[PDB]
Amino acid sequence: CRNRFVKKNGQCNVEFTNMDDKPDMFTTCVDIRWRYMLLLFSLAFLVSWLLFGLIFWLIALIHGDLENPGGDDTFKPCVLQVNGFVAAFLFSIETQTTIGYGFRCVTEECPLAVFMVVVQSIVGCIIDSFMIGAIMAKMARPKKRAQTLLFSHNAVVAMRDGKLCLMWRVGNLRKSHIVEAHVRAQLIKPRITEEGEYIPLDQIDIDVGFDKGLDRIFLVSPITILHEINEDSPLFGISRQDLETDDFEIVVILEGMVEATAMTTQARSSYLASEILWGHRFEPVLFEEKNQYKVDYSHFHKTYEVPSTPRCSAKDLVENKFLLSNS
Amino acid sequence: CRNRFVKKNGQCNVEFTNMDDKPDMFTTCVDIRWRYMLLLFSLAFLVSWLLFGLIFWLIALIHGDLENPGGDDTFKPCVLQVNGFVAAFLFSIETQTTIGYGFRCVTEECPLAVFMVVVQSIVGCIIDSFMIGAIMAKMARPKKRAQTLLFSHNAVVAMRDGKLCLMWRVGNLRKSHIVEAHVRAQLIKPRITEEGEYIPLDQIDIDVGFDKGLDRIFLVSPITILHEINEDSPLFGISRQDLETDDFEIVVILEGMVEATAMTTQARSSYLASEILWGHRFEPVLFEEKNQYKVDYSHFHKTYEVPSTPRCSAKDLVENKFLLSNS
Amino acid sequence: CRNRFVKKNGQCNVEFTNMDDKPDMFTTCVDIRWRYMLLLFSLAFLVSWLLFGLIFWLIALIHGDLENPGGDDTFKPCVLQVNGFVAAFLFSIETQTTIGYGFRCVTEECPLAVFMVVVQSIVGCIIDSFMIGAIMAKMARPKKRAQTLLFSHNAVVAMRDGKLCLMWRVGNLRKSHIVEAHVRAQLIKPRITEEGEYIPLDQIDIDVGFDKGLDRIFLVSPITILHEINEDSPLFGISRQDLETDDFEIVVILEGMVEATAMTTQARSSYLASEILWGHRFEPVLFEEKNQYKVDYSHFHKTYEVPSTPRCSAKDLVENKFLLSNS
Amino acid sequence: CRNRFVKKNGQCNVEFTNMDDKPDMFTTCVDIRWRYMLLLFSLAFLVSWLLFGLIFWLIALIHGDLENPGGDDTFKPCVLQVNGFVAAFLFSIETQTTIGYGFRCVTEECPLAVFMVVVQSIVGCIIDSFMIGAIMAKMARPKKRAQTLLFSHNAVVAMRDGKLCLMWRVGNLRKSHIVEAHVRAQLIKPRITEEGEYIPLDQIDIDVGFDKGLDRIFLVSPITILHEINEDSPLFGISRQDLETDDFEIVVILEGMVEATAMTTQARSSYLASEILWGHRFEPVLFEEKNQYKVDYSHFHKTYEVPSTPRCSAKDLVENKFLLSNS
Ligand SMILES: [K+]
Ligand SMILES: [K+]
Ligand SMILES: [K+]
Ligand SMILES: [K+]
Ligand SMILES: [K+]
Repeated sequence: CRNRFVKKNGQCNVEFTNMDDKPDMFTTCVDIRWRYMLLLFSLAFLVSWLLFGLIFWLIALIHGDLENPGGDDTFKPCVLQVNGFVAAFLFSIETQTTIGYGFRCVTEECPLAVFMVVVQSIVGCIIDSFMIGAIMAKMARPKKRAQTLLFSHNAVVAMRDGKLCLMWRVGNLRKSHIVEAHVRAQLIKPRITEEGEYIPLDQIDIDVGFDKGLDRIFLVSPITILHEINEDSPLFGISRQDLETDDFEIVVILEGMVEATAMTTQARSSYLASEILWGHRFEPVLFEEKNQYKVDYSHFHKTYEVPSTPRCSAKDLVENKFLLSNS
Repeated sequence: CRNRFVKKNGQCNVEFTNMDDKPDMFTTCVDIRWRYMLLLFSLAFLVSWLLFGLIFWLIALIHGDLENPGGDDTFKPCVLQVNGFVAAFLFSIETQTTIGYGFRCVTEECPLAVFMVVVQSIVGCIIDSFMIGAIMAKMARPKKRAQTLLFSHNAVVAMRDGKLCLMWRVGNLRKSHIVEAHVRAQLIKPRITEEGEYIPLDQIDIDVGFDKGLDRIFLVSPITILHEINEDSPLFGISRQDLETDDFEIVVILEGMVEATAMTTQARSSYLASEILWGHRFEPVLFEEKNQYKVDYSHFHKTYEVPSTPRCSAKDLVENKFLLSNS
Repeated sequence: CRNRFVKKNGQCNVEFTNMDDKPDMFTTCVDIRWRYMLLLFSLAFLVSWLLFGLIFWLIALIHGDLENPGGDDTFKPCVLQVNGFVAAFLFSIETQTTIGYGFRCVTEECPLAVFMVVVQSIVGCIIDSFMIGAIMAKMARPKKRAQTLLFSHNAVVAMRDGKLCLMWRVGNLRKSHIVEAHVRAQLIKPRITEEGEYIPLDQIDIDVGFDKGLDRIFLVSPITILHEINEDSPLFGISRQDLETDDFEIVVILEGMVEATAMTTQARSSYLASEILWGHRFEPVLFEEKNQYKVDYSHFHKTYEVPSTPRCSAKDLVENKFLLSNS
Repeated sequence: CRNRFVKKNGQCNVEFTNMDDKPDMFTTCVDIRWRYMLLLFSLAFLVSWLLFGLIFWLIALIHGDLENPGGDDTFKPCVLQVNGFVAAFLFSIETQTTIGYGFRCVTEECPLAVFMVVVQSIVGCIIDSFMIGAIMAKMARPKKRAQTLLFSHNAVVAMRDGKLCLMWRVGNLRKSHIVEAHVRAQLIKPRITEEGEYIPLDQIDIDVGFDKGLDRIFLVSPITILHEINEDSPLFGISRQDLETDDFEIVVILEGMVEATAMTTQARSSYLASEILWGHRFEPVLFEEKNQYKVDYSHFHKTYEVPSTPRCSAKDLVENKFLLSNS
């Protein structure tokens, strides 16, 4: 009903505007796209090859080498066979790439031309080294790492061991593991405090076992996360009828160090009130066979009805028992 | 008796099937094997060397260079000494590798041939830089890092300071340390909830001191991890006789940042009910000598009997004391 | 009034003096500046090019090559066309850069000159590889990573849900996320213990929800951090009048793994007593539009008065209620 | 009196013996020393240069090139100017280094020689790329990172705010910070359990505030860590007289992500019973000046006597107060 803060794929639906502007290289490197970075580097080569080509051409002109490029017994050029700009350009390329076919070749005659080969060589090494580093930076820090973690499409409400629970499923799409993996959840909705303060989107924890460490999971086969709805839950007063009427969002988070990518990851998804299925339970995916366990991921998102599920809130379930005792 | 979820070496015994298919480069790089990646790169060289060889050969043909490859006073080729495809191929290799022996050598005559050396040079740099990056990616992120952490073959049950305890041993195989190292444990077995829900493999925490921080260890010499079996333990009602009858698995985990590999690691092992030795204790490994401590790792896995160990459950041990008090 | 320990931008205002001096390469590499490192490497090239140039020149001299550099039917030089130091220098450059124009060229004659090309080649590879590594080290580990996290200029005191609270705002300047993000706060001031010990700057925790996990945040749009001022707070006895009189500093911290830079970050700021605005509340920044949320960052630092805010301390607010009950 | 488990500099004093032997490349790379790795790579160059030199020499021999190395109108060699092994060797070096002076130069004649240049080029790229990677691996993961964290030489016992405390000092030797920094401590000594089990070195936590988060520190200027000695402390029954008699070791740990090195670090030190100074307090190091704070690190390790410090244990201090109340 209201706008969705976090999309089902984890993407946050929030635009930032009217920010402040401040006056690093590593961040700049990984942002720019491939085709743009490769054009940039090929530009850096052209510019250096033209710059030095022009300088060697000038040196040829002033020395009189364009009139006698091969030299003779009386005359030795600065750089053999520089007879024009194209030849000067070729010698620059040949020097910096270090192809050096050698028909065009520097001589001992001109200390400036010697100096210029010394400088071009060093500039060449620098440009190359930066290209290798920029390529590794972008190679090592991509921005489209395909998600390795999966949330179910729906959450459910149902009874487990005498308690009304909100439940969602998480699974790992690879055979590699998640180290120090742990889960969180939040109820997102606006509210006004008793002092009349408006909070556009207040985020209220959904307890999944933090205080006894049980928020920490060892995720091999898909696990079902449990939030007991009790006094302290923000869903304590919500019945099945309140659900289809209500307008709120539950954000769910899984965090951990993913072996596959060697980086700490935050996977996300969202459940609107209208995506929570009261009186449902998830289809098992894990089955034992021969000498090995197996997970059929088709049943990952699938649920089934439990009609014996109470339709009243957890508060009502509690307050019924205290009355069914007095009289 | 039932299938083993996690093998003694940490390997999880679970196959994934019937997954969903989605439409990164860094993950692709580290997966592919050495011999396959090196063939792939040598293929990328061949392809680029043949591509450009063919292009330079075409340019020679159309220019009439194959009939006069050395040139003369009236005729200058695009690229000296390209007299066939093999020569064209050699010039391509020489240019991109930047060997450039120079017998075959580009001239000033043909702006397209000049352009093609410019392009081949840049393509060469790109291919090389990618090869360096791909080699480092795979070098820095291997998938056969020999385990540096060791679990004992067996767990044991025995008394320590008046309490019946489940115990397993962990040790570090190197002189380098594990930063922020800490342990976990779980009882793995299927169960049906009171509402008739089947959980194929429910994972139930085994308390090793999380709530007072004592799950955190400083692991120099092998340490023995302790799980007090009390009210809250899932082994509270299990006696020595129940053990040899029962069918369950205890997964044990050690996590931390390993100095040796500079990465957060999750070491794993498993104990089936039949691998837990009731009434046993581990052989010490740590002995003081001269001015230095020493660990003999032969006694790591070794145990010895304690016949004074009660054979009844922890519940029975408790319920006996309350009765031996009333009368 | 007293000196500020931590500046508003996070910078700590503390100088270290009279330290102890101890007798790594990776830290040395990232510290040195760009222009200084590039001069250092260009120096390393010059030195190696001159060293070997000199060695090849010596070999030429002793062999008699300077008198017959081209050689003939009876005489073969160690290295063709080394007719002086400049030629020797050029051959050294050409060999190590591997330009190798080849007019100057090593021969089969002198095993020492052959040995020296072998050594120079290897030295060349080593120098190059170090340059690539040093450039990546500095590229990957910069010291001017523009802050991606923002604190408000002021903290405020105001009522929320019946409780007097210290509040500051934190926001994320990028669309990328912060993994395992969490907050801390501290009151910094000197004190003397009852035993007469002076602590120049004692750091006293400001509780922002650590014991129930609520110090952990999922930071998409700017969040307001809450410190309930109660019995256990160090601001329990401080009223609005005490604030404008008092002299203390509150340091605020946000920590987490920042996706943008792939590194664990500690963002910092500070609030002097005189920067805390009693009886104020922050301007909302988050507004719903069309099918998307939006953050206007101009209102980030902006506040508004709440005159219904009590001006007495939290202790006074408490002690009033116990009296307004007895009589 | 007994052997010291952890040295004052953090080094653990434990040898491992009689370990099990198992049948990665990245770990192998960072272990080997510089001079040994550089010899290894220079060996890899020699071997490849000799291998291919020999192959090109064979090709010359069988083709009859050693009798006519320059060729003529009727005869074209496989590789020009290969007149012996030294020339063959030179051509191999020139090809793989890609110096390619070009006097020695491959021709179009022999498909095997062409094939061999193709193979040598690729082998060259591979060897080079591995050298760059191995150099970065060792560059990025050194084993002599100079410690950036300092512990005091002594711990002390003294009163703070009505409580008998064990105290040690920690300081940061750089202006860069430690992210998510936190402390631990342990009492190390052997003991026998009531069931007669010997634990060579039992490690018993020393509480420094874990349960309220106060083990976490923001370390700018040197901080003094506090362990309140109470009921739950293992130093509860230890008086000043017991200290000079006792034989135990307290290990102290500081962990966190160090900005300077971009890695999670564990700093260590130790205090033997004989290094704990009862009735002492640390010299302040932090002083306010002008508009800036300053730390004089000379007073870091320095202490001063407090003769008003009780000489009895914390148990005695407690049990005195309950008696001084009854009568
Ligand atoms: K070359
Ligand atoms: K050449
Ligand atoms: K080259
Ligand atoms: K060349
Ligand atoms: K040449």
